Parts: sequence; C-alpha cells; structure tokens
Amino acid sequence: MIVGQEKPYQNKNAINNGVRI
Amino acid sequence: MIVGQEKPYQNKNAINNGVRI
Amino acid sequence: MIVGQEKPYQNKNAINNGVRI
Amino acid sequence: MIVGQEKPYQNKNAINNGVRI
Amino acid sequence: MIVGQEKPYQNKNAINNGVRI
Amino acid sequence: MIVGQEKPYQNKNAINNGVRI
Amino acid sequence: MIVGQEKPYQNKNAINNGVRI
Amino acid sequence: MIVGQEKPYQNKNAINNGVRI
Amino acid sequence: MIVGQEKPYQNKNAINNGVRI
Amino acid sequence: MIVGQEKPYQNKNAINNGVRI
Repeated sequence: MIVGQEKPYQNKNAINNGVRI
Repeated sequence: MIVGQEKPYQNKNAINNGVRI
Repeated sequence: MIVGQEKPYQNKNAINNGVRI
Repeated sequence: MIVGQEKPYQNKNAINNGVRI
Repeated sequence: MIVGQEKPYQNKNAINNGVRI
Repeated sequence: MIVGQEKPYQNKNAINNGVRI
Repeated sequence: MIVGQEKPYQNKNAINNGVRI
Repeated sequence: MIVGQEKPYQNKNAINNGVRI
Repeated sequence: MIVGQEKPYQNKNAINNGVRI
Repeated sequence: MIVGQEKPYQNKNAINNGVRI
C-alpha cells in the first residue's frame, strides 16, 4: 500500500522563479 | 495498491517562472 | 490497483510561464 | 504501508528564487 | 509502516533565494 | 516592456500529482 | 523593464505530490 | 529594471510532498 | 535595478515533506 | 541595485520534514 498523500488540504506549493508584484 | 493522492482539496501547486502583477 | 488520484477537488495546478496582469 | 503525508493542512511550501514585491 | 508526516498544519517551509520587499 | 521569459531552453516544468512508474 | 527570467537553462522545477517509483 | 533571475542553470527546485522510491 | 538572482548554477532547492527511499 | 545572490554554485538548500532512508 504505497501512497503519496491522504487528504492534502490547501497546501500552497509554489516555486517562484520570476517576478511577483 | 499504489496510489498517488486521496482527496487533495484545493492544493494550489504553482510553478511561477514569469511575471505576475 | 494502481491509481493516480481519488476525488481531487478544485486543485488549481498552474504552470505560469508568461505574464499575468 | 509506505506513505508520504496524511492530511497536510495549508502547508505553505515556497521556493522563492526571484523577486517578490 | 514508513510514513513522512501526519497532519502537518500550516508549516511554512520557505527557501528564499532572491529578493522579497 | 513587460515580458515573461526570453529563450527558455528545455525547462522541464512538471507538476506530478499521480503515479509514475 | 519588468521581466521574470532571462535564459533559464534546464531548471527542473518539480512539485511532487504523489508517488514516484 | 525589476527582474527575477538571469541565466539560472539547471537549478533543481523540488517540493516533494509524497513518496519517491 | 531590483533583481533576484544572477546565474544560479545547479542550486538544488528541495522541500522534502514525504518519504524518499 | 538590490540583488539577492550572484552565481550561487550548487548550494544544497534542504528543508527535510519527513523521512529519508
């Protein structure tokens, strides 16, 4: 039973490489 | 039973490479 | 039973490479 | 039973490489 | 039963490599 | 002159949410 | 002259949320 | 002249939230 | 001249939240 | 001239929150 995630709730995964204003 | 995710709820996965204003 | 996701609800997956204003 | 995460709630994972203003 | 995390709640994991203003 | 990216070369942007074997 | 990235070369940006074997 | 990154070369930005084997 | 990074070379930025084997 | 980093070379920035074997 190999499983990644169970009920991830609003996990904000961001990889910001540019510009945010 | 190999499974990635169970009920991911509003997980904001963003890879920002440009410009956001 | 190899399965990717079960009931993903409004997961906003965005790969922004350009400009958003 | 190899599993990554159980109910991660609003975990803000950010890799900021550019500019945020 | 090898598992990474159980109910991580709002863990702000940030790798800041650029500029934040 | 607001521009997102100039000559992005083979940038592999992947958002893996399921199973890859 | 607001710009995100200049010549990003093979930047592997991955947000792994499931299972990779 | 607000700019995020100049010639990022093979920067491996990974946000691993699940299982990798 | 506000800029995040200049020629980042193979910077391995990882946020491991699950299981790696 | 506000700038984050100049030629970061193979800086391994890791935030390990789970299990690594």
